[PDB]
Amino acid sequence: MQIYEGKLTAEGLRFGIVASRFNHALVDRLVEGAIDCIVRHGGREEDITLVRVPGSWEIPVAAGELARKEDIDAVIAIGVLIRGATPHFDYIASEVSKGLANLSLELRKPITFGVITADTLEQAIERAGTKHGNKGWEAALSAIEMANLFKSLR
Amino acid sequence: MQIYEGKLTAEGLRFGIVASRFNHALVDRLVEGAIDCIVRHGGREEDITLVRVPGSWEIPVAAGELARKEDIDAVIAIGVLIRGATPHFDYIASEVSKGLANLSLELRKPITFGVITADTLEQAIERAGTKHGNKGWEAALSAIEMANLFKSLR
Amino acid sequence: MQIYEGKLTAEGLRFGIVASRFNHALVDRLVEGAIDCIVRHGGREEDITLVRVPGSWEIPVAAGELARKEDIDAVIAIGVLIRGATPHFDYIASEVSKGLANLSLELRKPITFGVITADTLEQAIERAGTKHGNKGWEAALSAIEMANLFKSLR
Amino acid sequence: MQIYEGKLTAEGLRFGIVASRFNHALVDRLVEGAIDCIVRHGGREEDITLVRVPGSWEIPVAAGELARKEDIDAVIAIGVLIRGATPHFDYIASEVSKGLANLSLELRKPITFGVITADTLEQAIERAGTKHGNKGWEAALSAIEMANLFKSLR
Amino acid sequence: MQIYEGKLTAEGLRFGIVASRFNHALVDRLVEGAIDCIVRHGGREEDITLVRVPGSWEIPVAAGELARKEDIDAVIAIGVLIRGATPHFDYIASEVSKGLANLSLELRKPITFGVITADTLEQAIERAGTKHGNKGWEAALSAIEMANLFKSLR
Amino acid sequence: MQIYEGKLTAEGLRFGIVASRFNHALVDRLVEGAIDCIVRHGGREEDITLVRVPGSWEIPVAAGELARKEDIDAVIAIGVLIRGATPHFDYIASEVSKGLANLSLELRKPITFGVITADTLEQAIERAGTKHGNKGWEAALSAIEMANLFKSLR
Amino acid sequence: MQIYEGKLTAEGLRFGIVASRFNHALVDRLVEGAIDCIVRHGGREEDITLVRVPGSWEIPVAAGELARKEDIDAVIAIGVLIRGATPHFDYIASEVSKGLANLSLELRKPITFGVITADTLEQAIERAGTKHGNKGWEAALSAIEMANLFKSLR
Repeated sequence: MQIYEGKLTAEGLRFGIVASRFNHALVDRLVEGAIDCIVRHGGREEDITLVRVPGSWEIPVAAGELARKEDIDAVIAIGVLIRGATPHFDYIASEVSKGLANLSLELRKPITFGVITADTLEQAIERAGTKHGNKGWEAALSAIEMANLFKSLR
Repeated sequence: MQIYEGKLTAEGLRFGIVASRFNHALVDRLVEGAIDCIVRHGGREEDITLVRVPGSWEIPVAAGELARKEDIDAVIAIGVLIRGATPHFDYIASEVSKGLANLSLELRKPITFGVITADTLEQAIERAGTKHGNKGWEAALSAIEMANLFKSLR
Repeated sequence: MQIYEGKLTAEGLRFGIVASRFNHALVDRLVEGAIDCIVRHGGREEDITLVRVPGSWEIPVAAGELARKEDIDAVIAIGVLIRGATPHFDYIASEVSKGLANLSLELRKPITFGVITADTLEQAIERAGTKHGNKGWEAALSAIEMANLFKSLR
Repeated sequence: MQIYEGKLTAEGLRFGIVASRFNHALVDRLVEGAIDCIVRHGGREEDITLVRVPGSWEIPVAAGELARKEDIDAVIAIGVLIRGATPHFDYIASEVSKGLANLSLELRKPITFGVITADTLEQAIERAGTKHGNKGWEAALSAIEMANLFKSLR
Repeated sequence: MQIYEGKLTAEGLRFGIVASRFNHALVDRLVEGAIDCIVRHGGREEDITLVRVPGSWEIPVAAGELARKEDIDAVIAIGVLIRGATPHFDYIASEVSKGLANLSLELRKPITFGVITADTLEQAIERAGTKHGNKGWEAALSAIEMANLFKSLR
Repeated sequence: MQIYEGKLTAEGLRFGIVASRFNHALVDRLVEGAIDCIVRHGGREEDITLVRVPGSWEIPVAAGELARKEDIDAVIAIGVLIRGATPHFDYIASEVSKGLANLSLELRKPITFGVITADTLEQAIERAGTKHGNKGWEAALSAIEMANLFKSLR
Repeated sequence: MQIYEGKLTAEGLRFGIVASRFNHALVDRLVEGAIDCIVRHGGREEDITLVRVPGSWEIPVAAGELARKEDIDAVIAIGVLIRGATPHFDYIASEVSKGLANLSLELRKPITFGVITADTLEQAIERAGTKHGNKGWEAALSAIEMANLFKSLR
């Protein structure tokens, strides 16, 4: 039984982060979480590319441009979506998730999902560096593990 | 840490706008908002292409033709969908959003989402130049920022 | 401003684990979580000492014997306590936590708290490798960070 | 991975038992359970020291005198506390458990907890040789395992 | 099976009593009970030392001074605490019991608990020489038995 | 009547801060509050030592190491605890507070309590730089006053 | 980015305090709070001018006379208003606040607002040196910071 798995060392890995600007008060907590995870697992702060896009709808196209780069090992997508009073939330969330998944399959590169989809502001706050943890940290950890796994699988 | 972001200057950028004719009383408010945003951020009114399509279902194909043009930096899609008494609203909205997202990923060009999806006429009016702002203005601002970002990323 | 913090590399660190036997169906999930964390952060499986004690009441004395060893950098305490029908749960939990804290202060060595205190079996299952994570993994991560921090602070 | 654990053989081990006199109708069932466990696991009835104290408040000081003896491998504390109509139960139970835990940490010797803390007489009867087992038997089993474990760890 | 136990003869034993002054109408009934028990079990009224302290908070320090005396075989602590309208009762009771227990363990001398902790004046009266007995008598009996037990154990 | 009191000048005082990483979105607001208080009362930013520990359970041992340093005048402990669904909150909070108090008494050095213990996320947010103030600022002010008081009392 | 801010040192600053006589039982607590703040932040008790006016309606005119003095750096207004049974409270409070604000703008000198406006006596007591703090202390702290800020801005 051949077993493949990824270690949690970030030595020599290069990451891209695409972060939205809407709900920036929570998005920047998520971004700090992701960067802290990368640095404290042994990565270098100079191996991180950060792209800021105006809203969550624009994440897939910028992520596609970042992932088409040769010197990027994994891409981390970060955003916050909070349901309002219309179905706008439903359509935006479905499009963002579908776009990211299709892009990852097409380019054969890891793209981790770090987007919060909350019904209320209280849930959104809970998941951005509060009692339920930090989604940016989780997404960065997943990206590190997948980059190492793909390196060993290649 | 390399950081990329877009400025909010519209100097020398060329935009396309695809606007639907259905619910024209609100659509033309959205269109005026978008054009005003472009002009007052320093763009030229002669660098704007406007395509009118009969309904919101037809937005993706016209937007595809506009985005395949070489001299268009970003495309702004504008329409109004109001839920009626049948599931027709659900299927139209899902198809429009999916089509726009897939087109943007395929052509690697920014296509901003300026379509209102409202349950009631009151919500639709609120979002078209009333207490909750103007969605056309927001879509134009997003298009300006993404055009500048893609210019700097290229 | 001098800033001290611990990295998340487990290279060259030696750990002790004290695990109770009561509720072993959940305790062994917690133990597997802790060992997996240590190994995948770069530690060696031969640098791990495992002590099994009959119940959670006996954790502090065994942990004291383990922490008095010269070649142990941090100790991880693991157990599961589920409230029954008497105040027995209250007194056991208070004694275990107080004993571990006093021992850590006396010996000036990190002793991380990986004991689940649940009101119901459902909560206990949720916290032992289910939707709310794995407490053993969290305790091991804390032990790694504190061992590195104490190394840098010394 | 070095693994330490205790066997369940009582050959050559010497035990002390401290038993309270209050609620003697249940305490003597607990004592019979403990002695039967020790004897049927291969111990000798002549290697057992039994101290009787008037009440549960007095268990820690007598247990301390017993555990300071050189030829005692583990001490088993046995008593029954049943909640009455005042907070007296709360303070007695907290003091007894805290005293036993501190004594065990100070002397570095196993002291197992065999004290029943019940809200009602029915629960107390259930736990003293009835449908829920015998707490004295459980405490003796824990003492045997810890004595063997400490022997192997030394 | 070596068996140790204390007889109920008070011949040649010297006792100290620490009694609080607050709630003196019940405290002096408790004191009379304790002294009567000692005398009618064969002790001498000249072998009794009585210390009066202003309140129940001060019992542990005076009891410590009494128990550090060489010619005192056991110390009896006596007081009455009745819950009022604030948490003051909770903190006083917890401190008194903890102090007495720690002192007894440190000095290796019997200190019996004869403090009434009642929710209502009716319970306090019941336990001070009324239908539920006399707590001072019970504490003195415990002290006699422990003094004899420690003599035989030495 | 000799009267001793501390001034609120931080000139020439050296402080240590121990801050937990859990709930970092609120902890870093508390840390900014404490540092701002120290600096604007006339202290130097180079006289501040900052230690980061993984969780609130680990605060006492790191605080002990910091307070055993000769050139530290006071230590400020900072963390956030929010009640969840289990008694875990109760035991963690009791251990942290008891450990800090015992450490301060043993080392005869001021250790101020800046840990938020909240039932809900709303209370926690209120006490971390919102309508009810900033607990880090309060803890730093207390540390300054006690350092000056101990200087004058020595 | 030029940044201006005030320190919290009161060295060499001269303050005026205008205090009303009505509700003097709470007003004198507020006054003691303000004076204590000034003195313990390094000010001199001889640099404080205190004016007593009969009621809160008279605060603005006396404050105007104090602030027209050349050797006064900031003025602290202190009073207590408690709603009665008529709209008298509404008109008095509106006039006092408006007068103080207009005076501060006209004279270009800091005048801090230390007047309690409470619906009930319980709220008034809470805000005058009880669980919610002391408003006089807060007003004095604000005056110190603004005096330093205006000094640095000049």
